[PDB]
Amino acid sequence: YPPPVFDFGMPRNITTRTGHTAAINCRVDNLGDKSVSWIRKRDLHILTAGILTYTSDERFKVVRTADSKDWTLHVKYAQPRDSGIYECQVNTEPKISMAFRLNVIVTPPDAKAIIAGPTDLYVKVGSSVTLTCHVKQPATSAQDIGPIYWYRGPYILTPFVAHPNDAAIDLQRISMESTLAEKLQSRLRIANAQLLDTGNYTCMPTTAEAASVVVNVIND
Amino acid sequence: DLPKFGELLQNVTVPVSREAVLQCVVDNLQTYKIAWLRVDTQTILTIQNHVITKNHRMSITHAEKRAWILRIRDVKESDKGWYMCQINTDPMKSQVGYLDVVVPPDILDYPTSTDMVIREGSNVTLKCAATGSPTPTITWRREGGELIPLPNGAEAVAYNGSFLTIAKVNRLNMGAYLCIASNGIPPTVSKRVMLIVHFPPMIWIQNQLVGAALTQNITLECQSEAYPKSINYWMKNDTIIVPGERFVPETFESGYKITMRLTIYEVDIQDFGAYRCVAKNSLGDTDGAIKLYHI
Ligand SMILES: *[C@@H]1O[C@H](CO[C@@H]2O[C@@H](C)[C@@H](O)[C@@H](O)[C@@H]2O)[C@@H](O[C@@H]2O[C@H](CO)[C@@H](O[C@@H]3O[C@H](CO)[C@@H](O)[C@H](O[C@H]4O[C@H](CO)[C@@H](O)[C@H](O)[C@@H]4O)[C@@H]3O)[C@H](O)[C@H]2NC(C)=O)[C@H](O)[C@H]1NC(C)=O
Ligand SMILES: *[C@@H]1O[C@H](CO[C@@H]2O[C@@H](C)[C@@H](O)[C@@H](O)[C@@H]2O)[C@@H](O[C@@H]2O[C@H](CO)[C@@H](O[C@@H]3O[C@H](CO)[C@@H](O)[C@H](O)[C@@H]3O)[C@H](O)[C@H]2NC(C)=O)[C@H](O)[C@H]1NC(C)=O
Ligand SMILES: *[C@@H]1O[C@H](CO[C@@H]2O[C@@H](C)[C@@H](O)[C@@H](O)[C@@H]2O)[C@@H](O[C@@H]2O[C@H](CO)[C@@H](O)[C@H](O)[C@H]2NC(C)=O)[C@H](O)[C@H]1NC(C)=O
Ligand SMILES: *[C@@H]1O[C@H](CO[C@@H]2O[C@@H](C)[C@@H](O)[C@@H](O)[C@@H]2O)[C@@H](O[C@@H]2O[C@H](CO)[C@@H](O)[C@H](O)[C@H]2NC(C)=O)[C@H](O)[C@H]1NC(C)=O
Ligand SMILES: *[C@@H]1O[C@H](CO[C@@H]2O[C@@H](C)[C@@H](O)[C@@H](O)[C@@H]2O)[C@@H](O[C@@H]2O[C@H](CO)[C@@H](O)[C@H](O)[C@H]2NC(C)=O)[C@H](O)[C@H]1NC(C)=O
Ligand SMILES: *[C@@H]1O[C@H](CO[C@@H]2O[C@@H](C)[C@@H](O)[C@@H](O)[C@@H]2O)[C@@H](O)[C@H](O)[C@H]1NC(C)=O
Repeated sequence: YPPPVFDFGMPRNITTRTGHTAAINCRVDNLGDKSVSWIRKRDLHILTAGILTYTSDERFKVVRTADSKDWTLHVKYAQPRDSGIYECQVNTEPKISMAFRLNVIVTPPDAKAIIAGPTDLYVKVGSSVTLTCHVKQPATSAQDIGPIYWYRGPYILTPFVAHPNDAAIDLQRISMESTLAEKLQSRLRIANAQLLDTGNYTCMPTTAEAASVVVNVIND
Repeated sequence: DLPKFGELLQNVTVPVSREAVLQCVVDNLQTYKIAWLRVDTQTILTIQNHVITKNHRMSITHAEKRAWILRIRDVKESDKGWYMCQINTDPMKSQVGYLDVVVPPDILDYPTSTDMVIREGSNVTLKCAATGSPTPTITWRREGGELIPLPNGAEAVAYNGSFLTIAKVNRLNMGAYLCIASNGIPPTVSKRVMLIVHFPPMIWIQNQLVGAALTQNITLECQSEAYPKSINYWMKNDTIIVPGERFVPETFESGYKITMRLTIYEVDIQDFGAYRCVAKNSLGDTDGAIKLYHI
């Protein structure tokens, strides 16, 4: 028989942005009938034993794959106080264990793109459409300003960025303007709307989470 | 109104190969869950009534409502250490207690000193290593209760320490020493260590002047100290003296002491003169004169 053994190639330094769900994946081969436990080394707080959750902090849960090879510890709404060493533990005797380090960073602050207006627009053929996107972020912006791109579905619209892109969309009717007037902003205009312009337009920043509007061009 | 610990995690002492029984008391547990675990290795032991460890020697029982009892059958010394009781409150609560596993002491052959052979006036160090739980204190004694030369220039009938260093060893220091290991857990064990002191011979003579008359039987006698044991013979006119039907030399040996006699039967006018008793061993020789004269 083969004793359970860890896959020591799994990432051992998880880094999560505060507010996001942190995930520490632990893979054990040849588990057999042995269980995997997640424990906090700092104070010995048992987090999960098998699929049973022991801790009462609602943000901690363990998930295993169907084949029980991959055990993952999820920390919802991670906060810096969660940074530390967590031990993946198999109940052999003696017990084996691997140690992962969670580092919950806080810089930069949460940034989220917003597109003023309803989420699903409906415009007639020949009409014009304008989508105004801006990044909601704390006061401190400083030198953390990056380009903002647009997409219709999976196809980027910003010219001279994706090279080569054989799926480039004709920009004769579509213009984009990115200005930084205190607040980082980007405006997309479609002139003379056409049925083929219908799609899921996405405002894709490089310093903030993306947002999207669905644009529907219709007849009449 | 969260769960509370009814009392400390009681310390438990247990001799090897018996059953350890740690007990954790929780009041108002409610829907919360109690968990045992070993602290040094951070090993989850049990949660509620389930045993997480595959260690067949551990079990958990919950007869009384407030007492969760962890049982370790056939304990080993490797089970000695801190154990923890944990409640999955928020924040989590935990208390710890110690499981002490006592082992009667034992003296290791190494590095415990074997027999020692030292020249008189030189250093020697007797070592002795023992294993136990608690760790045994080592005590040195001598057979018969003789004094042990202490490092601080003094002397005493016992010395505590794993190594006993003697500077300037004396023939009186020679004999059997005892390494005695004890730790409160019977039985106490001990190991004998021989300290052997070698030195050249010395001779003492009670009567360096003895007289007699013809036909008389007189006996001359010397005393020597020498170790290793010395060969002792008599001389006269610089000539050895063999048992010759009239002269009969003897030796009475006891340790490093020797009493040598020369019994002369039927004294003759030619016997009178200067005798010599001699003692010789590896480290040197010595002698002493006895004059036999006429009445
Ligand atoms: C319109 O288009 C945007 C852009 O996404 C596009 O995806 C590709 C197809 C390609 O075209 C890209 O160029 C383009 O960016 C769509 O936005 C995505 O929407 C999904 C929602 O289904 C998001 O998925 C979520 O991601 C979160 C990241 O933290 C994650 O937490 C979420 O997990 C939760 O929800 C899932 C179910 O969705 C659940 O399984 C989990 O357990 C958990 O609860 C979730 O995975 C993407 O992040 C969005 N991507 C971007 C870039 O914004 C948009 O959906 C699409 N259509 C509409 C109607 O808006
Ligand atoms: C519960 O038991 C632990 C462990 O003690 C061990 O088990 C007991 C059942 C007895 O058999 C003991 O003889 C045995 O050693 C106790 O912890 C021990 O406490 C003492 C005193 O606080 C510690 O001594 C200290 O040692 C440090 C380090 O040098 C010094 O700085 C201190 O000044 C002091 O001397 C001892 O280290 C510690 N043992 C361990 C393993 O850490 C504990 O007190 C006891 N609790 C009770 C009875 O309530
Ligand atoms: C994993 O991280 C440790 C600790 O480094 C910290 O954590 C990182 C994740 C990062 O986010 C920063 O907070 C720190 O760098 C690494 O161990 C360190 O290694 C450096 C040299 O590379 C050494 O100078 C430090 O003393 C180490 N610190 C400790 C606590 O040991 C480790 O190398 C990282 N491993 C991987 C695979 O990235
Ligand atoms: C040699 O040591 C023993 C052991 O006693 C020590 O006492 C502790 C303070 C600590 O030093 C531990 O290592 C030992 O337990 C001595 O025996 C003790 O004597 C005292 C009186 O002085 C008595 O109260 C204790 O009960 C004794 N210990 C035991 C276990 O019974 C002994 O006196 C020492 N002898 C020499 C010559 O140093
Ligand atoms: C002096 O010694 C002689 C010889 O006897 C010695 O002692 C014996 C025990 C034995 O060891 C012999 O080999 C020794 O030579 C003594 O003579 C003897 O005396 C006893 C008692 O008087 C007598 O019974 C024996 O027959 C004697 N034998 C001989 C051969 O003489 C003698 O008495 C001693 N002198 C004195 C004063 O004691
Ligand atoms: C013999 O030992 C001499 C010193 O005796 C010891 O010194 C102190 C530090 C303690 O060990 C104590 O037990 C004794 O008083 C040395 O000066 C000398 O060099 C040594 N010589 C030999 C040959 O061992």
